[PDB]
Amino acid sequence: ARVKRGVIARARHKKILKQAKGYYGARSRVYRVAFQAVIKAGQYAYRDRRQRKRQFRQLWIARINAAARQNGISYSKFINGLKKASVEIDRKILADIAVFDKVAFTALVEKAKAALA
Amino acid sequence: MRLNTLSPAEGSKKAGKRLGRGIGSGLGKTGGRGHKGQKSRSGGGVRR
Amino acid sequence: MYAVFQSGGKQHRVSEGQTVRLEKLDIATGETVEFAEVLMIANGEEVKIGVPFVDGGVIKAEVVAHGRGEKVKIVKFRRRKHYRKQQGHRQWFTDVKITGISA
Amino acid sequence: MELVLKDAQSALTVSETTFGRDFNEALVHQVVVAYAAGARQGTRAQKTRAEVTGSGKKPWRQKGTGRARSGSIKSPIWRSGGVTFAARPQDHSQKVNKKMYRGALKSILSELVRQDRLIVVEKFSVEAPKTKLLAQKLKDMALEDVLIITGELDENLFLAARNLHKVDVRDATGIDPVSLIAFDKVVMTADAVKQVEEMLA
Amino acid sequence: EQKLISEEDLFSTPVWISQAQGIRAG
RNA sequence: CCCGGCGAGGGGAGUGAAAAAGAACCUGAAACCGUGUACGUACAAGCAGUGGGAGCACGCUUAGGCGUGUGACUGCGUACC
Repeated sequence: ARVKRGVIARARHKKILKQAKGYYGARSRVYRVAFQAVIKAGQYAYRDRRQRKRQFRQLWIARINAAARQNGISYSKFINGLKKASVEIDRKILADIAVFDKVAFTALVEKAKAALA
Repeated sequence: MRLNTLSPAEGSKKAGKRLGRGIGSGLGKTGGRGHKGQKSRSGGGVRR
Repeated sequence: MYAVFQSGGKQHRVSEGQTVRLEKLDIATGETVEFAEVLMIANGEEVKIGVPFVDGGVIKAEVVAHGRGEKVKIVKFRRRKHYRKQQGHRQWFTDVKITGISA
Repeated sequence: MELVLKDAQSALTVSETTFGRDFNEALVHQVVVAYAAGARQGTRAQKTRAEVTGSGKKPWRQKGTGRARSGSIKSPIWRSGGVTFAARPQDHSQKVNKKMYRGALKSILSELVRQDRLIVVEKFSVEAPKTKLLAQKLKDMALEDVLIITGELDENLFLAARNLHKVDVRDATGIDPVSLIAFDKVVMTADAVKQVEEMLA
Repeated sequence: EQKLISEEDLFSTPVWISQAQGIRAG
């Protein structure tokens, strides 16, 4: 029962070189190099699904701050204002509203200003 | 009852080990021997 | 006119005719859902929440599709410790079309 | 416990412990695996590094040359003369308990009855040793893929069946487990039953 | 042809040591 | 029948089911070497990946911010055994 390996080994290597398309030099041509590149791609990919959720919130916060200060209040007080007014609109939605409807956002600044005074 | 409808008693044909065949098997590398020393070697170990 | 509502443990800003992708809802793909907990309604004028949720505010919507998102590969790898894994994931979703914003 | 005769209309009384007992799947399986193992020509070998032709000069030193250390041109890592664990001729046969074999035959035979694959007749023989003669008969009985077991090693019947691929002939003494399974129907003479019965008992 | 095969090749092997130069040296 | 040193090599015709079966002749992988289109790059510094992600080019997204290619900027990031 002699087993020749050529057919199975090609299929296994081809899967890897396929995952490595777009990489530079040997990393998209040479199995040994590609294999290390594809794993590391996976390592980073896992990690940055966690990181992605961090980066977006920092962006929303940063934008609300600018728009809050435009209506004459700091981020820290505006959020506190909304909490004591029991407004629960999150920062994804608030940063969206900060950009596309400045008049609705100003109305949320008053809502949060009334509660805070 | 045909020659392709007969199958073994449950639990009666345990698959047994195949060492040195990679991470997934759980016994790839070293082969359950640990690292180094007399017990790890080819032919290696002490008498009765 | 748009509105804000909660459904997938997350919030969405939507208008009439818009399709929005939510977490899985146990509803057949021709039936109608109502979202009766709405965080904001804005038209010419805009009624926002005080108590969380708008009092008279209801959003009605039609379930259009169930399905799964494109597959993602999970890799774990501990260098020099002869350890690795891989795994697949597809996340469920329901798509709904907003047919009514009731103010 | 009665098996109806095909045409004579004279039912035949048989032991329910032989022809009427439950199917033991694990047991029958074990006897069929061992029969197939018992049929091997365990005939093979390869060459160990001791049996590869060549000499045991070190191809090139324990030190100083830039190459990997070598000892034998017949090392199994080397091109030519590999085969780390070469094969020998070996015996693939397995033991079967007398009782486990008989127990197994009885279970299969009892199933044959239940599945209407066992056919009993008063007589089964042929006139002249012409396969064509048999062929006519088999069509007439509506049989095609069939094992024939007769009372005595009938020769005409034996000769006539040899070129018919879907037909085999057997005396009661020469039966085996896999033949009784390998055909769609099985034909036994009245005499054949009495001999099989005594044998399993 | 055009046999195209003059070479054996049977490539030669040098051995063993021309230079043993130091040093550490002790 | 041509180019061609009365050359090696071609290009034609013809044989041939098929010459990308034509004498380094079944099929005919990658490494490696080539030509052709798309996008990117001469003020920008590093396991060259991944998370964002403007612009351009295709496939209409074949009415709806859809598939692919490429992908400036920026955030996280010291290969394996």
